[PDB]
Amino acid sequence: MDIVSVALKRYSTKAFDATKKLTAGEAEQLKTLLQYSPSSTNSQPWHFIVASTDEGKARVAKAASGTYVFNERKILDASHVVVFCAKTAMDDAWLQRVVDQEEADGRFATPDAKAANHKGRTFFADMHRKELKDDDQWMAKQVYLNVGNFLLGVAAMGLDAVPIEGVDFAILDEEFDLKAQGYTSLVVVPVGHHSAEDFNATLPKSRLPQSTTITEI
Amino acid sequence: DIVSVALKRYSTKAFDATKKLTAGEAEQLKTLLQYSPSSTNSQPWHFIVASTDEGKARVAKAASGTYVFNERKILDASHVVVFCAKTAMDDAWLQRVVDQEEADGRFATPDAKAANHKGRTFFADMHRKELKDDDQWMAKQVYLNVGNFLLGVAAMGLDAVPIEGVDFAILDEEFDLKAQGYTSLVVVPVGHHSAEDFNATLPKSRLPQSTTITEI
Ligand SMILES: Cc1cc2nc3c(=O)[nH]c(=O)nc-3n(C[C@H](O)[C@H](O)[C@H](O)COP(=O)(O)O)c2cc1C
Ligand SMILES: Cc1cc2nc3c(=O)[nH]c(=O)nc-3n(C[C@H](O)[C@H](O)[C@H](O)COP(=O)(O)O)c2cc1C
Repeated sequence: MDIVSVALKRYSTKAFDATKKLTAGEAEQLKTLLQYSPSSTNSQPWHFIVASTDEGKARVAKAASGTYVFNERKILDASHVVVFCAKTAMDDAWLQRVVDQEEADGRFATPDAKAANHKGRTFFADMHRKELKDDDQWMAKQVYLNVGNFLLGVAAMGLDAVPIEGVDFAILDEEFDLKAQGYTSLVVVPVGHHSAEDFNATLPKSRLPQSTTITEI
Repeated sequence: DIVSVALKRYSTKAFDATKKLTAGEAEQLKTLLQYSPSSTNSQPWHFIVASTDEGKARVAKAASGTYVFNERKILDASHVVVFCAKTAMDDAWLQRVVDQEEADGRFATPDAKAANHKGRTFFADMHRKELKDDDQWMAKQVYLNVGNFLLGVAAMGLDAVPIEGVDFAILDEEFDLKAQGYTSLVVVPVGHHSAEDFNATLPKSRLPQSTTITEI
């Protein structure tokens, strides 16, 4: 697969064609990509809101009013809009949920194997939630890893997307009652097909030279 | 078929030290690191790419104490990437990014460049002046790069594993990162898994979508 060509062709969509929708199969693949991203210890400390109705997208778009109005149209016009959310705390129940799911999927040959996995994950989680008091940051980082996986994955599907931090995430959290549910919103990714007006699709891609960013040893 | 790639890649537990990347694959690895997106194209990152035994040994110093279980992966993989974030978003870096965008022909006019610079500075100021979280903001962009990278190398047919289980203070000291304005965050060995790594064969486990996805 020519993934480098995918990486060089994908770009941050500036306008979506509001008439072009994902197929049913594409929508399923989108959710599979969200689900199957890796994460530290397979902790999966995340929730996703996938908005595909006009009202659902309008609820997300409420967070882009005023200061962030330049991002509001992207949210309204795309086919499917993903709100990436992190857990606000790594609680005991979630750690148990993850390891129980690994058992349900047949990853452990014995109780001892499950216990070793649980102990190892709990060690890392405790380092963050007890020692460093940064489990919120640790989990948010895993969500961003998922975003990076997602942007390349949808590009490889032939879909356009744009990662969006330019919204009011406090408004978004309130609109979707996220804090009470144990989550906080971090990134919005509209997905679809760019419009004929979006000339960012052809503008040269710009990055700092490797002589600046890469040291080879 | 990127979904098949996503379902086949896995966290490699042991690498075959005899299986090196080709020269072309090594170039593609660096292209993937360079061309990841980031908020405002801020690219707030540096990468150490170790491909010699001496270079991998420097990285492996961090896989000590509790983290010895990750030492072999770092030594045995063909190429090992240390992902680093800037620790502060300074004016000079913002100017460097926008000057590079001009050099690449993204702006029709000085006015267009000025608008781009103003918009990026607005976001940077929100983090570095208002929220005082620019370090966290930049680290998040590095993790986005990691996620792009893991899927990209998988699509190239390469094995990899993201590693947080090392002592990043040792890694920072070894590479003098803090005084240069950087901190190391993730180590990703890349290569081909050992035939003895049966984690390649075990079922992939994730929470059901009924738990993690709300459709609206
Ligand atoms: C986390 C993140 C947030 C971003 N926020 C926005 C945004 O709010 N609106 C927007 O139009 N583009 C946004 N961008 C797109 C970036 O400007 C873009 O990724 C960068 O300029 C690199 O160019 P490319 O994505 O076209 O390769 C965001 C990108 C990332 C990764
Ligand atoms: C940021 C990050 C850090 C990780 N740390 C380690 C590590 O130190 N050592 C390791 O063997 N695996 C590590 N893992 C691998 C995870 O356990 C793995 O991604 C998770 O179990 C999901 O399964 P999969 O990657 O096989 O699909 C890490 C993964 C991520 C994303």
